[PDB]
Amino acid sequence: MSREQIIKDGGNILVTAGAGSGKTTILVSKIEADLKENKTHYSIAAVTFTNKAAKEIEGRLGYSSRGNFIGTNDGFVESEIIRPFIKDAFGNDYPDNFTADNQFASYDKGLQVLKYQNILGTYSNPKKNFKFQLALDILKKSLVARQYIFSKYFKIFIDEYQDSDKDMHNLFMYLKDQLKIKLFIVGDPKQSIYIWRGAEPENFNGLIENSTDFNKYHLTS
Amino acid sequence: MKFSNITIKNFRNFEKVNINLDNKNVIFGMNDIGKTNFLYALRFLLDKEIRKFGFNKSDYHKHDTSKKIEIILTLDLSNYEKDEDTKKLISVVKGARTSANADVFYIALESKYDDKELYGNIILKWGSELDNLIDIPGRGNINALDNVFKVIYINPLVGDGRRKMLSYSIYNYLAKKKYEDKIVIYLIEEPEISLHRSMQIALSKQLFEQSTYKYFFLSTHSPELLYEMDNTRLIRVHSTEKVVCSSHMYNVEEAYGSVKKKLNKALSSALFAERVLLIEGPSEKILFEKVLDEVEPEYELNGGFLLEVGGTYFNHYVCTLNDLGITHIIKTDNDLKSKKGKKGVYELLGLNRCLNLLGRENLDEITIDIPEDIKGKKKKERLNERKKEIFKQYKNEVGEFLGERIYLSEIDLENDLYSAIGESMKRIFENEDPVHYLQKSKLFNMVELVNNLSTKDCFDVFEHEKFACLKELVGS
Amino acid sequence: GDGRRKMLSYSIYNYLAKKKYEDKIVIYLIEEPEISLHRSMQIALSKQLFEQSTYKYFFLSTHSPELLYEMDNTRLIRVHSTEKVVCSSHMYNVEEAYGSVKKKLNKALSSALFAERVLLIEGPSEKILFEKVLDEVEPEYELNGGFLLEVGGTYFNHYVCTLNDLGITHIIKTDNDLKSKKGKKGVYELLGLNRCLNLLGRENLDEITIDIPEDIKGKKKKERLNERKKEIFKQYKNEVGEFLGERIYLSEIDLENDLYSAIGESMKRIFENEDPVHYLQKSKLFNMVELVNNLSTKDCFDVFEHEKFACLKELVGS
Repeated sequence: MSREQIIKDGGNILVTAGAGSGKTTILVSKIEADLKENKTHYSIAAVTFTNKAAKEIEGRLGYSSRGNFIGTNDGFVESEIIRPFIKDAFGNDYPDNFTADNQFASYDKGLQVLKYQNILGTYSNPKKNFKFQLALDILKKSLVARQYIFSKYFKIFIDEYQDSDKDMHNLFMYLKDQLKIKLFIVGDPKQSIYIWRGAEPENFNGLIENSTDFNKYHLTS
Repeated sequence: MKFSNITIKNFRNFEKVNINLDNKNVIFGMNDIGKTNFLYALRFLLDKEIRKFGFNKSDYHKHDTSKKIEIILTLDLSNYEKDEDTKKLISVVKGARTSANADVFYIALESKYDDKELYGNIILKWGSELDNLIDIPGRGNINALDNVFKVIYINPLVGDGRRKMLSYSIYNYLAKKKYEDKIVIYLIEEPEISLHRSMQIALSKQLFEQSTYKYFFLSTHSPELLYEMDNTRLIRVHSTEKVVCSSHMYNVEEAYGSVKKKLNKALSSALFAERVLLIEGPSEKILFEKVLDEVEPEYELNGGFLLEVGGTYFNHYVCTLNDLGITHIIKTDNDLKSKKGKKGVYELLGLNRCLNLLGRENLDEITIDIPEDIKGKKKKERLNERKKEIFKQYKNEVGEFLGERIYLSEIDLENDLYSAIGESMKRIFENEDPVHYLQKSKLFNMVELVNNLSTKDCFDVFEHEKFACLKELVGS
Repeated sequence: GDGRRKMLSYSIYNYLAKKKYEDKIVIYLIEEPEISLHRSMQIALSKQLFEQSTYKYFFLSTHSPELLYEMDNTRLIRVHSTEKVVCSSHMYNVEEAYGSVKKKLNKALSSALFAERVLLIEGPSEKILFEKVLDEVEPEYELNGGFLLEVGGTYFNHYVCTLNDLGITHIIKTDNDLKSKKGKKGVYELLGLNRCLNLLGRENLDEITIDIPEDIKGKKKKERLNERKKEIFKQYKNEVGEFLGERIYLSEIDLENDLYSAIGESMKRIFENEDPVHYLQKSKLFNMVELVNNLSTKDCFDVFEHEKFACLKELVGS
């Protein structure tokens, strides 16, 4: 079946797979194949929505001294973009300390909380994201941030793309286009029950029905 | 992308030393203690198996453990776009860089002695700004800096030259496949211990014309290893008790392309000297060797050298020697070269070669009638009179030359030698004009002359004013 | 540095083995003394070994020609580079005639002892030309055991005796020279033929006389002497054939004319508006640099493959 046409493909890929298809198995197989094939210094990043899937993938992959990021997409920005390069973009007064109750309805008040209060902000409206817009803002203001992101990873694995806001799409597409980093997207179109958290199913469907540089496969197993 | 500089303070016999670097570096000199301590400092900074231990009381300068050891290395990150080693460095460093300083990086070492525990702890830092460095993170026995650099140390100790070459080959084709994800630096210490000459030349070609040795530091006592040198830093350690170092960025110009094998062979043996006298041909070699053997037999034991320059300009040799701190003396004579094509116009070759070493360059040409009737000795004396006039005209320039240790003859060396030993030359060259006869066969007649010179003639030549370069060579 | 400690060790050896062993026969075995030694210290040790009475008996193994700068009155033993041990030995001495140039012979011959084939040349012009040509054609000739030796203004006997006795292949390239005798005018010595004959056991030859009227001078005299050289070369044809069997190559006139016979068109191109040979012979050193700076690979392969340059094929082992 098509499960052998994926491991042999290197680049941008989609996998429109429904429930019970075995997304974890194919994701782990592709990750292991990519790591075994490549002999350079580059790494991979696997971004999920829950800590359970992150821990499952971490346990399945094993142990290595190569630095790969496995975790949630909220931890990705905090660990890679915001915490290291916040002061290089805005200034030395902006703090890199935070432990995240204090949600507001504006971006400027989010910056004010992060600075004066010294705690990561939030938004009251679930249709808009503070983390993934601040991350993209930092990426466009810091040259060393973009340099590190380009020098570090050669592929990023994304799963459950249907439950993604517009800010997540913006950041991922910025990475794909402006920084020339490959993407591996897996998602079920009919699993948008998380719409109560601001999920936008239109992004995955638009990618499926309009993308020209994406290779598309479907799994019925 | 590029190594730039290194600073060492209060470490062993180093007190405060600043050395400029490149990717390929060669260190040479007569100290032989600072040369090894240089590589030890490099190993301490970049080698985890050496840094794994601490610093003793003997590692501090003057054994005064109340001072701090600092070793700091500088890199250039200008070619991030075209280099993949810059990415290897940048992927482990994240946050220690700033955008205003995106092209320079620092790696530092610091040690302070503990008198109660009798231990010297080593702590590493990097940063883009030298006034704001932070500790390199790590867990357990491992460091974040150990993920980047792979230091390969080569030493013959701790026919058989073929076994050495096999060792070099296995090194070259092992460090490639296994370390495609690291930055590899080679430290080669005296590779000529029990090595045949041709094998030394082969290793020189490997070092300077193969891509397997992008970064290395080499210590050598042999000029055969330097037959192929190009695009390298030469670091010279001065022969004193206080460590003093001079460095030069060596290159060969595209103009000096067809004679590159002669420049390298000539200059390799002069790098291991203290004073060098630059001469033209083998006649001067014969004469000065005879005179020095008669007067100063041990001139070459004390660091003297005679260098044959040939048919080129002095810039290439003088730049290197001056930058390395070696004293250079030049003896030349006033030459007129007939221009290619038009007849009757000559070039002030000697004056031009002497001027180009003073920054001032080139001079206008001259024209001499030389009617077709005259020919032979008459033409020679006509040209000699013109040379005398030219020499008298530029007296101030000649006085400027003498201040730079440049000695230009009015006509030639034969006439200067006559002005000193004319009676002896008349005796030996019976029934001829000594200068004219000596100028017929330069090589055989010079041997005839030296075979009939006594100690009195040698001391007459040595003590003359026209031969003041020989006193400079032997240090008076 | 540590070489000074080595010199101190040598001094203590010398002034300890004397007082303590005045009643014994002392033999020194010195093995590779140049391991971590500066060049000047190697020269000093050479002087100590060959000009001091403390070392009456010794055996020395070396890889360095700087230790041999002072050699005299010694056996040189050469071990051939094979699997079966083969050795050649020579009793080296320097004649009283070769007394004022002894420092040049030793320096020249020290580096040729560590070679397999040696080509003996005259001056730096041939050095420049052959270095350019070999770098173009055979870049690794010196890695395989080739050497170029500048002989200068002496005879070939001193070098050839040593090299032949040690088993090293020697090639000689020379040209027909006439040297005006000291004193009487109009008589010249067949210097090139005499130097080539002395290597065949036969020695010296009768002189010749050429009119050379006082009217002619310059290029006319040069061509008169060149015609005389051509006649001399044609006269002793059998001797030249004998020379060729000993790996001795004598030019009819000079190297400039042999180079013309090979690359005349290129020389005319480069030396525009002059006679190539006459212009090239004005300034020997600068004009050779001018020539080599404008030669291509085609010219180098033309020179290499010519019959007048068959010594270069001998040097590289064909």
